[PDB]
Amino acid sequence: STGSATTTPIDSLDDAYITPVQIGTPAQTLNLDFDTGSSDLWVFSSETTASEVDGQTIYTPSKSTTAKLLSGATWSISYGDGSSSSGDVYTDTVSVGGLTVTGQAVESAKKVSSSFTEDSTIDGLLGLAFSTLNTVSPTQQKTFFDNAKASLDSPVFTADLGYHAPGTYNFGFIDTTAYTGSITYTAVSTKQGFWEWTSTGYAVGSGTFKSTSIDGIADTGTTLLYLPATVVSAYWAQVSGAKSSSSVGGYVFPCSATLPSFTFGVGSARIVIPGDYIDFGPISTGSSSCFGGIQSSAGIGINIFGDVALKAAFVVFNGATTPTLGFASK
Repeated sequence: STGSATTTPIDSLDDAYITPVQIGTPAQTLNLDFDTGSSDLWVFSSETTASEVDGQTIYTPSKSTTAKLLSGATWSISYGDGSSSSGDVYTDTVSVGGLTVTGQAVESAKKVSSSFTEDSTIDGLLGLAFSTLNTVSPTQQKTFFDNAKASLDSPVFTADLGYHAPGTYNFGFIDTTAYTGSITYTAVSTKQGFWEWTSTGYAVGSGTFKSTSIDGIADTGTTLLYLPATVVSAYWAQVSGAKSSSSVGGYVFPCSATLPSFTFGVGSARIVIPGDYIDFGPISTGSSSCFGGIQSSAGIGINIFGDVALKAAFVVFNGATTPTLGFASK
């Protein structure tokens, strides 16, 4: 089997991407944030504290003839950015782009943190990291991909995120028309539960490539590119007037600037992030200070190849017995 679904930016900055997901019988379609940095499929629901729901579409398990309470199971997740959610668990039928999993754990939120409430466009998350990170207790549950894997034509999914435009998540096949050149594959460590890999270096603009190992995670659920302070300083030094602002929480730059590209290495291959992908717009409405899309990972504890990086590539998440990641230009 295969599946193919369009993923759409939630706003004009590509702060996140939402993908429609069918849950239950009859289908209830929710727009979920596909997150290769976590492993829980959770949704706003009829059980979510009413004051914490503000415009989201909810899953109502009582209206699904295929929903079953997973007795005794609870979940609670805290993301690295400080957001969180928790609740109980149903199993139900879940379909993405025509690919159906029966008995998928659907984690129903009883509580969500303010950042989720305040984003009316995201109805929940669909985790695509390794199932070892799933938070369901006392019986850990599998991700949608893990459940689908054996049925797929090939045990892969691909992320093709758009810049200020829709893109595609495919399951079970590689669309050879969706990228240019070849896909370069690189090793993955699953030791921390992530799609963790080592970039071979970077360049800023038309500058020389610096060969250096940068361990990080391919994370569709993180907006920005978080890299070591040395790398990030080298990038922003090429933008007149750019500075790190402790009050704002990162590098800012004059909105009048033209940003240089940023290149990262995948083996001997190179992925170029155009400068415009690194612009996250005014820090507050009407400001002429703009927020940078490349930020320091210092104090995160890990480097994160978030959407800023991934949207410059066609990315293969290869879930074969020994997982790997593939990157192609597009």
